[PDB]
Amino acid sequence: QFLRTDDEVVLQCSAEQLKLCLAAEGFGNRLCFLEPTSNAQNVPPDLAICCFTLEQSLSVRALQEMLANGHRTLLYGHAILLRHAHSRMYLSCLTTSRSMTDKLAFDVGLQEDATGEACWWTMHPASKQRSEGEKVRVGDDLILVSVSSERYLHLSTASGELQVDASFMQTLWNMNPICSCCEEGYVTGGHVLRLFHECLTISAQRR
Amino acid sequence: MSFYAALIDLLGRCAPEMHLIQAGKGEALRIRAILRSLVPLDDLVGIIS
Amino acid sequence: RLQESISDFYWYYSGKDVIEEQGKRNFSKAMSVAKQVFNSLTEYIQGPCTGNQQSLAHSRLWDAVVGFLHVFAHMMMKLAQDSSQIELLKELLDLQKDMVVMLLSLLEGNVVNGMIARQMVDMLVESSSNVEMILKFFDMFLKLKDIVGSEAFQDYVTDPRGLISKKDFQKAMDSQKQFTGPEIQFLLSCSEADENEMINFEEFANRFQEPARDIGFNVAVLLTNLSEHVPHDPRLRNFLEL
Amino acid sequence: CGGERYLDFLRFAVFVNGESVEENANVVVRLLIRKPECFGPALRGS
Amino acid sequence: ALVVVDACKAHTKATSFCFRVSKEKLGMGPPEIK
Repeated sequence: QFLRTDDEVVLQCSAEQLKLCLAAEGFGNRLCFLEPTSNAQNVPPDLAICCFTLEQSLSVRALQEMLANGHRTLLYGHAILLRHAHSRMYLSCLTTSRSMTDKLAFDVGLQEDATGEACWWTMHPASKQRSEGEKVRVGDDLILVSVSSERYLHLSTASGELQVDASFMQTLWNMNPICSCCEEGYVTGGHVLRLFHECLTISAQRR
Repeated sequence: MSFYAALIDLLGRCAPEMHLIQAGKGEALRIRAILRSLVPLDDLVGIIS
Repeated sequence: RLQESISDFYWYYSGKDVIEEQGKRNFSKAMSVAKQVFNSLTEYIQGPCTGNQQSLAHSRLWDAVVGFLHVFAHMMMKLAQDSSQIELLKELLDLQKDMVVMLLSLLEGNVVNGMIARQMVDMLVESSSNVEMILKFFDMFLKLKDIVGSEAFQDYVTDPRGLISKKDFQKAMDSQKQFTGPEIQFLLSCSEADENEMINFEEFANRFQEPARDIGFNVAVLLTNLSEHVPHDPRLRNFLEL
Repeated sequence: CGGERYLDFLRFAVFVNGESVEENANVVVRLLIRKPECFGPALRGS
Repeated sequence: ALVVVDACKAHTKATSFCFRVSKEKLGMGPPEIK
């Protein structure tokens, strides 16, 4: 009924309203792109590169000594390092920008090393519904701010099509958990396995 | 042309002092990071010329 | 709002070695109000008013004592490094007395296997890392006063004033091998050098025996009262042997 | 001309005797980037 | 899908497989399959 450290989670935005998310390529095209999952009945959405786990949730005063020199459930006003599941590297803000408008906004990417000057994200509530210090209920509208560049990660619209950016403009998001503490040696969704019985292959036109 | 001129000088004198850059205090070189990001350097050359 | 306030004050002083004067007095003001709010919390509960007993239990007290238990296992293991922090440590421990004496009265008068006692134990297993540190701290300074009275230390004192050198005391506690590996050098930093020839185990055995007495008393009253109320539980059996 | 009767006052708020104070210089630049309309319409996209 | 098919046009009605143990007329999950 809450969020939880070491949970595979997935970002979701909604803006011509649809259901969008954040997948990353990894090992080439480190700039993050966006994908829609509003149309599951006729087409599968490739969500297997869209899952993020949670590693650290600690207060915005606690990490300064960490930059100087296991289940902690998370609250608002904390700071979060979240990593990519498949490509194994961490999400981060960046320095350059491909905005091509001088719109004073960086663009997110991915980073290998966790030397956390810039790969930390802080949490914020939406309105006067909830407030600072309360816990994070499942399925909530959040606002994510970088610690370093102090921008909001927002959905860009006016530049033709739509993609993510990092500017001063509020944008709600979501958590929508897809996994938890699994059991010993069972099967769950999203995994990869074999199909013995001497197996079930496909060929090296290969249909 | 006096409003934008008197906007910059407070952004000028809110830049941190140089002896707080020899010490790498994370605010004093991230305040400079945001303040360098807002107005580019080449646009400053166009005004002074 | 007090808990994450003063824990934010701990992270600011996590780095440097000593605490100066103005930082000390601002921390004494910080808990003398927290002693009052605990004393006023337990008087809503002191008479067995079950209308308040199962109302605090559904509130947010449980993460409140968890954050308080996090600073308690780190302050006393940092304030035990200097002889001019002791009067603050003399008034930090009795605050910790005055929060478990609330925590006694929350579970009083209940049934043998109740739900309040069942949610009494999950903080102890959620904060299982840093309930050990206070439990170790009541072991190092209670095992010491039995070691320092034994006949083994008379095979190491040579000075007429009993000033055992630090190079000799390290092999001394290594000989009587009841201790562990890394703990015996933490005990070195708790003494005072005075040109390194002195540790003066007269005062060092009983400097901490006095103020840690009654706080060390009622933690035995907890782990008894949780045991003979909720028996056959594995996690509580993983506590009292420490 | 409304800003020139505001930003002159902020100029005396983060600067004394030729030295820049630091406890006030940090807190003023958090505010005026949380609301970008404090910058003019040339700073959003001219 | 009775062969493999393009992922850009694989409908739910086109392909929807389902694991059972036989064929009778028919939060975190419960731990069934091993």
